[PDB]
Amino acid sequence: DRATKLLTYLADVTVNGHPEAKDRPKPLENAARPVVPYANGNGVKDGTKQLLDTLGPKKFGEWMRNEKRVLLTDTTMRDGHQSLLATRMRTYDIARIAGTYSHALPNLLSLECWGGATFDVSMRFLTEDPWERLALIREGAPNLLLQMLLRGANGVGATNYPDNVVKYFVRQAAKGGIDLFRVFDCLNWVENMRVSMDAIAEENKLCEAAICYTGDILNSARPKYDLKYYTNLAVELEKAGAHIIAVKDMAGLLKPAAAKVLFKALREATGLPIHFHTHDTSGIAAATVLAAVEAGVDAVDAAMDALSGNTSQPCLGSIVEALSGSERDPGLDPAWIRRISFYWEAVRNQYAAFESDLKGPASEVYLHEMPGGQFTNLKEQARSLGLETRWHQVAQAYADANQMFGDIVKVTPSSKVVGDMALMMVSQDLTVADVVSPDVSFPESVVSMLKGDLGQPPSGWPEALQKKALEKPYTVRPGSLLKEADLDAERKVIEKKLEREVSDFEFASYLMYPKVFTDFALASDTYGPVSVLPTPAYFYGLADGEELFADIEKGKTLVIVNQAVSATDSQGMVTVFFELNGQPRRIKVPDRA
Amino acid sequence: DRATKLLTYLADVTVNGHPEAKDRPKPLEARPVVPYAGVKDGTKQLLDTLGPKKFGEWMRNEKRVLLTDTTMRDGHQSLLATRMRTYDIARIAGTYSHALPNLLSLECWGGATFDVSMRFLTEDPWERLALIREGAPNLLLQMLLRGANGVGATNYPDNVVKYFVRQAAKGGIDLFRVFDCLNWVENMRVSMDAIAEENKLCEAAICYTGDILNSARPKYDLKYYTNLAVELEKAGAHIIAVKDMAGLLKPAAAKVLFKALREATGLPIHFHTHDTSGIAAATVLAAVEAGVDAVDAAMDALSGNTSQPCLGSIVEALSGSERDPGLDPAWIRRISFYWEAVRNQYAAFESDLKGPASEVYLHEMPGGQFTNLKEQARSLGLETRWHQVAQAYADANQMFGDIVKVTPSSKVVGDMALMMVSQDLTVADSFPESVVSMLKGDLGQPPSGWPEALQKKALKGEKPYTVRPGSLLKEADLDAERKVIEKKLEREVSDFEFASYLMYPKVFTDFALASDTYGPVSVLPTPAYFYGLADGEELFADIEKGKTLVIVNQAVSATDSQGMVTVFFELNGQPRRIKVPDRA
Amino acid sequence: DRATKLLTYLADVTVNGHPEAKDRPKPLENARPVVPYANGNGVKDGTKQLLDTLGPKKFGEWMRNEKRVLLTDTTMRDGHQSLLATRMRTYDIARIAGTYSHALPNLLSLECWGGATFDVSMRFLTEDPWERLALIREGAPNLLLQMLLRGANGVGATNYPDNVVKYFVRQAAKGGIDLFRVFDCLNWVENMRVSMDAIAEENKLCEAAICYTGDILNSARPKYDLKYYTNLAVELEKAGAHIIAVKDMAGLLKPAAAKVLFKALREATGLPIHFHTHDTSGIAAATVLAAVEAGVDAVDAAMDALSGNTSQPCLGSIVEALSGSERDPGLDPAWIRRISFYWEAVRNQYAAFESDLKGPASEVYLHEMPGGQFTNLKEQARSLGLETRWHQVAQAYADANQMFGDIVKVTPSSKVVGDMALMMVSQDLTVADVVPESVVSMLKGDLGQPPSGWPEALQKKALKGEKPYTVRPGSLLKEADLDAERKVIEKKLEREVSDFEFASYLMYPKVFTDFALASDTYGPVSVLPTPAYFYGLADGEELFADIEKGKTLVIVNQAVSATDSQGMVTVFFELNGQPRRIKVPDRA
Ligand SMILES: [Mg+2]
Ligand SMILES: [Mg+2]
Ligand SMILES: [Mg+2]
Ligand SMILES: [Zn+2]
Ligand SMILES: [Zn+2]
Ligand SMILES: [Zn+2]
Repeated sequence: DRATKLLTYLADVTVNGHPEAKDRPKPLENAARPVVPYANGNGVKDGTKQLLDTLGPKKFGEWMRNEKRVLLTDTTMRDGHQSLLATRMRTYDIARIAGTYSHALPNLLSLECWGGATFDVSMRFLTEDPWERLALIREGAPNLLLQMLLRGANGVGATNYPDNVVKYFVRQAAKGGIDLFRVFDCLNWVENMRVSMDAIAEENKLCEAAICYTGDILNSARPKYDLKYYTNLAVELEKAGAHIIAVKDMAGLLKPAAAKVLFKALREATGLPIHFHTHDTSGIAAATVLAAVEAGVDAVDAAMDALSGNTSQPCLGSIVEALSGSERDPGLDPAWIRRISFYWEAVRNQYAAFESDLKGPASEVYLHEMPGGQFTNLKEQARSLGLETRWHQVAQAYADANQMFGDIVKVTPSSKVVGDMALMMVSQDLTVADVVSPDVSFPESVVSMLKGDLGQPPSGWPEALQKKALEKPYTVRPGSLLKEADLDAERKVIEKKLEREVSDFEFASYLMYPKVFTDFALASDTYGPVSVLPTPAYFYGLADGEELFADIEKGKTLVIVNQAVSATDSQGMVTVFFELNGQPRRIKVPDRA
Repeated sequence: DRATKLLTYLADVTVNGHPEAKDRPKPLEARPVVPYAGVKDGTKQLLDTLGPKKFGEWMRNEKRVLLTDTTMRDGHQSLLATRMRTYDIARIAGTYSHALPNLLSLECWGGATFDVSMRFLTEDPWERLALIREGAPNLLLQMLLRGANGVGATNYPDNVVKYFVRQAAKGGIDLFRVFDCLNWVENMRVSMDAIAEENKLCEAAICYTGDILNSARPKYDLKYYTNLAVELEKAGAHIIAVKDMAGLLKPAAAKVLFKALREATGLPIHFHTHDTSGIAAATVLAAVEAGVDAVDAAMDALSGNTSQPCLGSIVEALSGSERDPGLDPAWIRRISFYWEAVRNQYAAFESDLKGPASEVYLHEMPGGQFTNLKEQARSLGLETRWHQVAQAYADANQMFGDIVKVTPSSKVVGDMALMMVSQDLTVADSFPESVVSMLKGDLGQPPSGWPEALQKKALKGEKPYTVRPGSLLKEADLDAERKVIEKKLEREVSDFEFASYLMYPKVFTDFALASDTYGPVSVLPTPAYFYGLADGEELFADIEKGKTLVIVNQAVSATDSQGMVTVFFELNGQPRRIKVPDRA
Repeated sequence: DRATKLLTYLADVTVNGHPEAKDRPKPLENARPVVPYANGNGVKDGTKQLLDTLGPKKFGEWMRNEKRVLLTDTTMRDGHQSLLATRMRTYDIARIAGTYSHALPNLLSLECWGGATFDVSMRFLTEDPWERLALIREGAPNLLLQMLLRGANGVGATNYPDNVVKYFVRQAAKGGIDLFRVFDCLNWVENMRVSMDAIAEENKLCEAAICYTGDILNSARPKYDLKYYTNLAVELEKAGAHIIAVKDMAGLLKPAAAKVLFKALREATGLPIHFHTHDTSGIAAATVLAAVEAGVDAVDAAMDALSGNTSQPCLGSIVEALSGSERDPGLDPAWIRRISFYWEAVRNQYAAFESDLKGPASEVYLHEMPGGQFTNLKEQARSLGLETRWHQVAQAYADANQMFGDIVKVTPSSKVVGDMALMMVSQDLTVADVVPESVVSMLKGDLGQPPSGWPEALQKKALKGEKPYTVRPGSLLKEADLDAERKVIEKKLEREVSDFEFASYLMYPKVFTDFALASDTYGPVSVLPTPAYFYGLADGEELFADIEKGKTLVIVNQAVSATDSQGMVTVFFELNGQPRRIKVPDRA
């Protein structure tokens, strides 16, 4: 019945296409399957997974600070494709390379492979379990730490949650294979980070507290975000339980000069190791990374060549090839980085449907301050509203809405609030003064932000801007008002709905994404373990006469041939005639045109 | 006459399409808009008063970094196969002129532009230059000259090269970046003298290769470059450039290279690079901080990858620095936006290059040559063996004794590389045309020369030469040479045309003919030049300076008795009937 | 602006197409008709001159005495009426008249008017039927031009006041009609009397027709025996007839019957005898030949290429049959061939209008649907979704027939039967189940009285409440005030009209109106060849059209643009050497 289930999905997508792929570009018809690189067959060097295991986090952090070489985090598995491919990269292609990292680059600090958009997107658009994906990476690389991006107030959800739920998630995530949590708050608000940082500590894992970077510290004309602001935060986060401090440059805004200065300062201001995450929208991020290295930052993030540049991270291989032979030489073999890049390249070609039309570097990112991983998405929303030809009018408006809202940290979910306003500002053709006018159907999210649902910015909100758009506000921690969940009956809810027992992981997901999960678990009953199909097959089904080798389990392979597809019958169904390891099988699916 | 000829082209392309465009992808189903900008005296004025030598001293002493914009030449040669049109280039000159008067120069002539303008765009590269000159009378105008080649494909006798540079001067080039593909100064001599003999700037370029900070690759250490720096200053350079054609110079190597260089020579330094690595901006900034006088960048919309690194972002990083270039971020941005609408028209020429590649440190392919060789690999059915091609190229280079790779030395290693993969042959293992030629002595002479072994097998019987190639080709009779070009073309020709002809006899000749058949197609807007006019579409085009034509494609007939097709125009409210053959 | 108005018809149909043709079959791409080569200089006098010299009375005696059977060619009316939904154009009819005139001067007459042609020319062809009549008159000044006239109706849809009928007959004679074949749908002499008089007043041939039906040699279908035809004859003679015709509207007269009937009729009356019939049975020629042997004065036939089936039997073959015999018609068969080939080339242009009838049907003996109703009634059966059940329609028609007593089925009475038959199938009801505005109409007496009135029990439960009348319908129609009735025509057209136009207006007020506006828009579209009328001009196509005799316009379609922002489409023409552009809407 697993096989029968799979045969139905294959029948469906063959007959009716995949919604996400149906109307977008297709891969080149020739294009080679990704080949996993040749294994030599020796064992796996202990890396940082063993170090954290033996030392505990406080001691690991200290090991890291004294570590001479720069440590690298490879973001290809999460941020890389979140930026360039709408987070559509599949478990199949991800898991298959873990082992090669494990064998070839054991000096890596970590692999960023979880959190962000991957949690929902995996279920919502790839019909696959993020928990399964993590488990597979874990198994494949038992010597490198696995890193997730975590949102302090959100876990990985889209709302705020009662504290017991957030705690519950972190416990599950750690159990599930996460060693390094990079936790952030969309307003750099430390109160809104404690519930998370404690939970990470209770689970005895790495707490990398992030400080999001915005504006310019070398700019006198922008005082709100100066050096002191960052060094103080870092001090507070140390005293808050951090093991590592991160500068999360979500929009890729830190310039080299600022780094020479920022990272010397951070070193002096806290004992903690510092970790640098940026984006390349600018076309200069490598310069900024390399400066941070020069100033004795302990770790940097980077993406494999084939998924680097533009709104992604700058190029890992080239950054590495520039450090090669220096005092802080990172210890990684170029040839292998390159072999893993080629794999990703082959891999990437499969996701042609999700390529954006961004052609190169843009200094405009200094104007708008749009996060790397949001640039494409808001621009699509812009065409979707019919303003593709005034994308710069949106751009300038975003910069304007920032200034007005009181020059804020723009990242998720706060950036979606500024974008909702900018898009309104153009299409409803209104000015900054029009929002600040005495004598406007505000967007849902904007009202919510100013009420206090995202939290509090360093000096509160604009007084007058709140009144007109809202309804008394609260200044407290949004989650301190949420009634703690009755986890027992909540479990029984989903278990009644699914008619079955559900695991602590599935339950964690239901809490994070109740509807998305429900849908997926029902999809799952129908289509079976679709995650095991190679990517072309997953988005396109099978060509007439095509043969496919699928691995239902470790050790068992079904041989599936598409022999024939019928006309649409009188009852509006289509019959796909399959061979299954040599046996005939007919699968009816409906005609969806 | 001229209007009639233009209607004929428009009709020919409306029904048969453009060869170059008809089979490639098409622009998305917005016209670029020139940003509403006296002219502040700038570098063109500085150079006219001070002359070339002194101007070099002037750059030397300037605190601010000086910016060269490559968008008009290298940016589109890297990213768009050199198909950027005069129409699009010319229109922004004045916006550069008003908005960024502080600029050192505009790279807009030289390289693939001369060749391709005529051959593939049916336009005079001389006209193009004249139009930027009239739009930017305050900025220096920069060409890339090739020492021995001129702009041509082959070597040419010393007098033809002398002639060309005289013409390039009169046509409006202020700044000449001259290079030699083997960094062979003795080859460069003749070009350099001709430039100085024309009292215009001689920027002698040193092509960067290898990695100075790598001990295991000694042939290109630091002392190699500073000696070539001293030599070129002894050879008469006003300015010393670093031509990092491949994208190879790494930030650590820069800090060392530019401290050392300025120490070896009183001449200012000009840095040129490609962003294939995805880290090039960093080397640019390393260069700036290390004291470099001038650098090349491209507008954001044609920046990155095999192009120059992002101008807008380099500037934005230097803003407030002791070395601030003094260039308005809002105006670079506004110009970027223009190139971004201009770029979208050239959909047919975009490559499939996804992003940065450290692979370049291995193969060392020039950024201007990468895409041409992957298209040529595909052509020969090797598309799927692309990384073994790249391995072959890196392998061949060492077999050639670890050479400098750049046109036309690059094509040789390429040509060789392909065959190695095709024929499935190794370095241990029926040579191409270009390989014998080069190995004989034709492209020039490298440091240690050509390997004995590789030479002996290559030429099989023929004898090599070690002297300067252009000293073997006798001085051409440029008076009787003019006669034959005027005899075929049955008309007296201009000096810029005789210059075009000496560089590319076939290409020019064919261009003259096409120019006669279709007129000054140069003046058409791009969408219209590549795709004709849609049914009912209105067009506004300027032949004369003060004269605008209003052409409307009213209807197109079926294919007639002869095999002709009649296009039904309206030209300034008068109906016209134009017949062209159905070539389909 | 005459040429301007056409160019706009050509532009329109080029882009939009003809509604009557838009998605019927197309003519076989790969042969213009050629008018046959004209050799002999002048035309020989024919019946036209003789009639001019004898008057109708004496001319009928001349027919009676004549030995050779006289022939009436039907191609220009009944021929195409039966086989091409009456769609034959003036352009094609006119063009051959001179050839009839030169080549076959021995013909009695050309049937070329009335029946369905009168309205269809305006309703479906943008042509005056008077212009057609006139061109045939100038074409053939030596032959008699014949028309079919419904006597109670003239050429009209309804019944009319006596003065209207009278007015139309008057103009018809002026038009060029020589020989009126007048009939009555229920063979009721009283209904004919008015028209018959009116023809006599114009000094014109009155041919009083007796419609045939049943079988006279079947003693068990007795209502319609021999006495009934011979008595009608005597009646119509006393009624004023120059000629008696037998109207076999449904091709029901068998050979043996002809032998008996025509002998008998000549015995019954001094007058000459004209015989008209249809070949649906596949034996009509046998019958025509029988009639000739029995002494019949004149028979109708159609050109070969438009004969057989629901048309008339083959003219060419009937004349071959007769060649060399005592009664030989004296008509050159090589010229019959020559004219027939031309009709063949003409016919190919009307591919759009061909029925799917495949050959002869002995079934006509069962239903009795007129050759000229048959296909119309198959199409309406399809329109009512009853194609697969077509034979139950026919059988019900017979059954419907018997239900009304056994009656004469010809327009507009056959139409009534049709209407009843169709509903019996659809609403699924049997005769005894029985025992529609057309059936109510006829039953009350809108359409006449049959020999023995109308069935009682039918008449109650149909008229239901409505009290009928047995008196000739136009006697209940008060006299039309023609003088004021023309003012309504001239106000709604803002223009004085002609006598002929006013006549059209009286018979078809809605159709003529719609036609007159068509012509002020599109002009003299009749001058346009038939492929061009129906399908426009293909890109590059060159056209010769005569705007008047004298001037010839050379129209080339050069190009046809896409659709303008404001929905318009521009065609590029070259008119006699100069460019013209004509915008038209994209009605698709
Ligand atoms: Mg350290
Ligand atoms: Mg300087
Ligand atoms: Mg007789
Ligand atoms: Zn990120
Ligand atoms: Zn270059
Ligand atoms: Zn008839």
